[PDB]
Amino acid sequence: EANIFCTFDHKLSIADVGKLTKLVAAVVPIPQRLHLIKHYQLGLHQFVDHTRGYVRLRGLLRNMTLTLMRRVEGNQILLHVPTHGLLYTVLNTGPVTWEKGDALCVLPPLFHGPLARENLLTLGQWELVLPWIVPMPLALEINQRLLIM
Amino acid sequence: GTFCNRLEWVYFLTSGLAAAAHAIKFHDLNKLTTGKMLFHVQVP
Amino acid sequence: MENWSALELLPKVGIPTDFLTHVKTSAGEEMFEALRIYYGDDPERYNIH
Amino acid sequence: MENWSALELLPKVGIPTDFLTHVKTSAGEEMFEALRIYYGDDPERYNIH
Amino acid sequence: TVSAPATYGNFVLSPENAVTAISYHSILADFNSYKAHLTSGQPHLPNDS
Amino acid sequence: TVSAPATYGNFVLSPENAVTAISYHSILADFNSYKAHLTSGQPHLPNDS
Amino acid sequence: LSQAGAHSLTPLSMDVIRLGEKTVIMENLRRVYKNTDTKDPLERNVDLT
Repeated sequence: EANIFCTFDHKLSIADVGKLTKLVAAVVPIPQRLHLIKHYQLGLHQFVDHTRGYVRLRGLLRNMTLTLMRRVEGNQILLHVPTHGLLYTVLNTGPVTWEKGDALCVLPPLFHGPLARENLLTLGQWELVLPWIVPMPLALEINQRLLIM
Repeated sequence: GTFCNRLEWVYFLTSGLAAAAHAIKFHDLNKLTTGKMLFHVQVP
Repeated sequence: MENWSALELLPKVGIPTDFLTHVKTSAGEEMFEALRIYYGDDPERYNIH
Repeated sequence: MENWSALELLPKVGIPTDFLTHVKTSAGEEMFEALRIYYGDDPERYNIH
Repeated sequence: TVSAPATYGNFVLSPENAVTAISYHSILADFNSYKAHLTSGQPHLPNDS
Repeated sequence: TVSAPATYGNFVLSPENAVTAISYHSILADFNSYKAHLTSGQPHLPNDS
Repeated sequence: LSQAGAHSLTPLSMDVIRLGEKTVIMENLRRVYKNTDTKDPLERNVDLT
């Protein structure tokens, strides 16, 4: 129902669990809203496709469910969907400043320009890509700008 | 009628399947990531 | 990478740390080589592998 | 990527081994992972950092 | 009727195991036996953990 | 007339440090005091290594 | 030749079979070619035409 258990087909070393343990209270997208889920559909890596359309990723992401990352313990993830209304905490890696008063939206991430391409999780070919959490005026600005485009 | 009172219990070590096992109780699996055993062998 | 859980958990040595500038002024102006600042109560020290 | 110096240097408990097939076949066909199959004697276990 | 192990294998970490666990994120079981056999020079343990 | 140290202060490796040196490629200075102060629950060492 | 050597004797266990008052030691040589490199010469490749 609420607490959603994910797994891993591959083992995590100390480096992998170390970079996972700094991802607590990060929002990840889940497409299914089911309980015993698997890590390949976790995140946007199954849905990311360059030269396919940013607006497609945008529509599927705003159609996707959202959940919060807390308490890995070794081959376990414990995703927890946030309930509607109650206060939660978030931790964003998207290089955009925030504000105590504004609102947020969730957008597929852009490249900032340094081009790091390392979101601190990779399992073989599979990688983790995190959706950018963007303050509301920048969100409607990029929406209207792609609409003018 | 009466309750289903005829329930019984089973243990691990009473079963012979523990002959395939080496049961070890250790209270920190949640703080454990992997468990490795590494073997060295010279050949004749 | 330096595991700051090892600093947050091991018993340390009591020192009257005295330097002339402010702590944050020495921090953000990068007098040192590696920092680790959390403004709340970071629970990253509590999980051990 | 395991510390093979820690295998060769530390005291090791002896066993009567039993591989089902020949052990070099098991190494060349990957029954396990991270198989250090150096021939002769590699002195790289000696230097300690 | 055969014999059977009456209880589980109660296995616990040493204090220096805990210090290595918090420091370098690793556990080497029966640390004192490793240290004593290393200082003595006997390269074969009686048993493992 | 000032009182200076007559010789260099010697630093010695503990036998517990040797296993961390071989296995984990690291040295924690004065390992046994860290282990004892961790086991006793005392949070501050009375002196530095 | 029989005068030369073969002084003392020691007992050891093996297995024998009796065939027409002739006792003959049965033997297998798996332990000499267990994890070795050379092929066992009792394993043979015969060829018909």
